[PDB]
Formats: sequence, C-alpha cells, structure tokens
Amino acid sequence: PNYKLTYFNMRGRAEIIRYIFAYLDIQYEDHRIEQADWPEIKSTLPFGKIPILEVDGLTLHQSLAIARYLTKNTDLAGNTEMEQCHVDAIVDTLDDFMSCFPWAEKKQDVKEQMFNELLTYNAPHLMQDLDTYLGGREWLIGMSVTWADFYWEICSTTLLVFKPDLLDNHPRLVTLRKKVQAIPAVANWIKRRPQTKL
Amino acid sequence: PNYKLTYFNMRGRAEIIRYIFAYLDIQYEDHRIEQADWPEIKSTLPFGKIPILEVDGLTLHQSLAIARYLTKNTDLAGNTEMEQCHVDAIVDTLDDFMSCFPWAEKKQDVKEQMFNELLTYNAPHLMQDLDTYLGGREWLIGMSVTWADFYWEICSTTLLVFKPDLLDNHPRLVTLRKKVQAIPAVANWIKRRPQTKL
Ligand SMILES: c1ccc(C(OC2CCN(CCCc3nnn[nH]3)CC2)c2ccccc2)cc1
Ligand SMILES: c1ccc(C(OC2CCN(CCCc3nnn[nH]3)CC2)c2ccccc2)cc1
Ligand SMILES: N[C@@H](CCC(=O)N[C@@H](CS)C(=O)NCC(=O)O)C(=O)O
Ligand SMILES: N[C@@H](CCC(=O)N[C@@H](CS)C(=O)NCC(=O)O)C(=O)O
Ligand SMILES: [Mg+2]
Repeated sequence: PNYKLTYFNMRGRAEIIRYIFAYLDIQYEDHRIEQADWPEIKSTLPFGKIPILEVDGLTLHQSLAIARYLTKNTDLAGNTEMEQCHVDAIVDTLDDFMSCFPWAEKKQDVKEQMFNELLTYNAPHLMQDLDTYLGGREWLIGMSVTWADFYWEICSTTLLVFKPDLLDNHPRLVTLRKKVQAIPAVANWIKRRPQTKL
Repeated sequence: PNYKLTYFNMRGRAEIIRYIFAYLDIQYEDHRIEQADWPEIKSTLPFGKIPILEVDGLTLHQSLAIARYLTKNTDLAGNTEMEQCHVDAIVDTLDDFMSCFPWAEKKQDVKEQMFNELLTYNAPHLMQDLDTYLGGREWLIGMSVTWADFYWEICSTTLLVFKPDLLDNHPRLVTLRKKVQAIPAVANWIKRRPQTKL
C-alpha cells in the first residue's frame, strides 16, 4: 500500500519506523514537517501527536503501535508468542526510560536538573540491567535480530549524544549496536538519512 | 499453562492483566505482595519492576506487553490487523498520560500540586480527544469490546479518585465505563476483588 510517515526533521520517535521500512525494503514518503507548520497539522490529528503513519489515507498513530503493526508476520517480530512478549517488554522498558525526560517541563530550572539526574543516575542502572539481560547472547530476543534490537540501537544512539561514556563499561551492548548498524539495509539508511542532532 | 501474577496489593498496573484473566475465564495465582516483601523479590528480577507474570516457569514483565500476550488469538485483541494497531495505540496514549504523574515526588504538598495541575490543565485535552475518537460508537475500536476498553475503564477509575469531575463534560465516556463494568465476567471480578485505594 501507499505509506506516508509524518514527523519532525529528527530521528526521534519516527526512527524505529524508518528502520523497519528500510529493513523490509518498503517504499514510503518520509514527510518531515517544519515547526511553523505543526500547529495546523496537529489540529487535524485525532490525538494531536506525531509520528503518524498514513496507510492508503487511513491514519495510524503511536510510534511503537505502528512499529509492531509493520513487523507482524515478518522475521523482526519474535519467533513465538512468548518471544514476541519479550520483544514488546524490552521495547517498553526502553521507551519508559526515554519518555521520562521532561522535554515539556515549564521550568527550565527543574528541566535541566532532571535531565542530568536521569543521565547520571538512572541511565547507568538501565545499562547494567540491559547488559545482564543480554548476557552472552547475540541478540536481545531469540537467535535472530528483532525490532527490539533496532530500538536499542536507536535509543542508545541518542543517549550517547548526551552522555558519550554511557557504554564504556558495557562492550557487549556496544557490540550489539554495531551488529544492528552493520545490517545492509540499516547501514544504507544510516548513511543516507538526514543528519540531525536528535 | 500455570500462571502466577506478582504485584502489590492494589489495582494499579496489574489490573489490566487481572481483567483479561477474568474475561477469558482463566485461572491464575493472584500473588499480592506487601511492601516489606518487595525488596527481596526486586533483586531477583532482570529489570526490578512489577507486575511480572510467570508462565510455566518463565518470567514475563511489562504490564501492557503481558496484556497483549494474553489477548493474542482471542476476541479482545482487535478484529483486523489495523484495528489491533488502534488498540495498541489507544492503550499507549492512555499509558503515556498515566506515566506522567510524579509518584516519586518527596514533598507530599508539591506532589498533590503536580497531580492537580496534570488533572486540570492536561487531562481535559485527552478526555476531549478520546470522546471525539469514540464518537457515537459502542466501543473504542471495532464493534466488540477490546482490552483497550478495559484499559480505559481501569485508568479512568483511578483518575476519578483524584478528579471526581473528570468526565462531567463527557457522558459518552461514562457510558463506555458502564458498559465495561456490566460485562458479567468483569462485573464479577470488580465485586470480588480486594478493595484498595489504587
Ligand atoms: C525514542 C523515543 C524518544 C526519544 C526522545 O526524542 C524525541 C522526543 C523529544 N524531542 C525533543 C526535541 C525538543 C526540542 N525542542 N526544541 N528543540 N528541540 C526529539 C525527539 C528523547 C528522549 C530522551 C533523551 C533524548 C531524546 C528518542 C528515541
Ligand atoms: C494504569 C497505569 C498506571 C497507574 C498508576 O498507579 C500506579 C503508580 C504508582 N503506585 C504508587 C503507590 C505507592 C504507595 N504505596 N502505598 N501507598 N502508596 C500506585 C499504582 C497511576 C498513574 C497516574 C494517576 C493515578 C495512578 C494505574 C493504572
Ligand atoms: N508515545 C508517543 C509519543 C507522541 C509524542 O509525544 N509526540 C510528540 C513529538 S516526539 C508530539 O507530537 N508533540 C507535539 C505536541 O505535543 O504538541 C509515540 O511514541 O508516538
Ligand atoms: N511501564 C511498566 C512500569 C513498571 C513499574 O514502574 N512498576 C512499578 C510499580 S507500579 C515498580 O516496580 N516500582 C517499584 C520499584 O521500582 O522498586 C509496566 O507497565 O509494567
Ligand atoms: Mg509506553
């Protein structure tokens, strides 16, 4: 079908969807809006948030709901219902953390303090839990790559911008990142995608 | 299989799982732990959070990941691939808001202030979007109840404790709550479950 992804000109929450389209070799319109155009767009969306994915004109929302929709019946989903649950759980654990950052905090005072606290205190704890969860395994779930591995690489890439030494004590997590980045379709997207901070 | 759900003695994040077990008429061990017994259990979990659901000796985590797992191949999941996406999206939209509340706040005074601001300044926009989304339909997604309807009833039940007039401008959302509460299996669970504040 005809796919149209709408988001800001950032990797952000739309990147997981972009990785899936690239991996599955699916053509889509990568619509990146300008902040000045958001207000009008927002008023037309059922829940006023992006990303959204239009499939033949029908609008879908929530980045992870869309990602799950696109990976169902593909080799990125998980090989059993239980493994699919593990994929979803890891994705939500990562998303829970990313969602904790108060980008909308009214007071720039508290906002700055919270970011530093999450990066210096919480981040290291999560990295340790993920490292232990992965153990000596090749991928986070099963014996093959899943979109949970994609989300790990995506989330860690942005966190590394704020805290470069995040994975100094976890080489196995770095290796996993490199494995995802080395996947042909993914590597090709990473090299051609717009270069943005977030 | 044999199911063992572990959570605190409260509805909270485990309630969606409990509703699903009730609706599907599935037996399970509803393990409710006292605060004092949490520390020693927490240290044994990969990510140190509850609820967790043990299925034939294997542990699953993340409430919504578990809920999705339990509804797969059942009438609660959504009738089409697209509708299953909408179910996931509505659930995440609700969970996104619930996750905004600062339960970790130290000052009880400040904590209540933040809760009241979220319920007064932010909740109204979400309630309006949900009402508009529902329109004059019987259920949020499709023509039959889904676990998204369950989650709406569960989330709104607790929010109403803090903001009694939350739905005074949205009778259609109240009607939906009543419909969920009237389903025999669900009604039975609501009447027999332990009475807790949250
Ligand atoms: C997966 C999930 C979430 C993220 C986060 O980045 C998103 C949401 C925040 N967004 C903020 C830019 C705000 C802004 N205002 N003016 N200029 N820039 C960018 C995209 C996220 C969460 C935690 C730490 C960093 C980034 C990324 C991936
Ligand atoms: C679905 C999603 C999230 C919730 C929230 O309730 C949880 C979060 C924190 N938990 C803290 C209680 C600690 C405590 N111990 N003894 N007394 N108090 C209770 C359950 C939630 C989020 C937003 C508003 C209200 C409730 C419920 C359902
Ligand atoms: N959990 C949702 C988050 C949706 C969200 O908050 N999107 C932000 C951009 S990253 C947005 O639309 N904010 C603009 C606004 O709230 O006005 C997802 O993963 O899609
Ligand atoms: N998004 C996760 C949240 C998990 C979570 O934060 N659980 C809380 C209880 S509601 C917990 O384990 N907190 C106790 C602690 O962190 O020690 C879910 O839905 O399962
Ligand atoms: Mg979430």
